[PDB]
Amino acid sequence: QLTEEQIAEFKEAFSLFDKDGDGTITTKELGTVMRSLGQNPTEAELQDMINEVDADGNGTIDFPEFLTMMARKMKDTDSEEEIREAFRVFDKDGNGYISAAELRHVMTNLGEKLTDEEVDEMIREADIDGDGQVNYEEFVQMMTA
Amino acid sequence: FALRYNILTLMRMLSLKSLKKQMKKVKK
Ligand SMILES: [Ca+2]
Ligand SMILES: [Ca+2]
Ligand SMILES: [Ca+2]
Ligand SMILES: [Ca+2]
Ligand SMILES: [Ca+2]
Repeated sequence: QLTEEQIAEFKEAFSLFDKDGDGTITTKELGTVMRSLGQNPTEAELQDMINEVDADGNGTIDFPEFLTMMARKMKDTDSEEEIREAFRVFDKDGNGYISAAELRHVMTNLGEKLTDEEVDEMIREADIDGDGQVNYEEFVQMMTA
Repeated sequence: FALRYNILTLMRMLSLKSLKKQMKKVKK
């Protein structure tokens, strides 16, 4: 089972893809997201992607299909070792503190064009000792339920 | 940024999986 907070976060995530609010992600909407992240999938490629997570074969991703796909992806970052690997990706200079510049670098390389302000907000939410950066223990806390 | 990260890496892996398919075809 997922936290009710995790399910709530996944709902907001789902809303970013389901731009029309119809309860489904279409090739058009997934295309729009992929293009915002700097990819150019063809209509064929977009249908291939939906197809593998489309349990009822209706050609769109509903929230239950999305949540199944996301819960499965979360297994890539659930072990001590996978969380350490993810920490090393973020902490580019190896000094044990994920800075705003580092978090923006990771997110930009993944295609997400964030504002300084969005980056500062994600740090603020993770930054428990309030030093303006995210350390390993903060990172583990933010990566587990 | 936990969920944001797994979504963005999932978007990237949807893309690598589709590239890997066409690559499988080139190789075979
Ligand atoms: Ca929709
Ligand atoms: Ca479906
Ligand atoms: Ca795992
Ligand atoms: Ca650092
Ligand atoms: Ca901190």
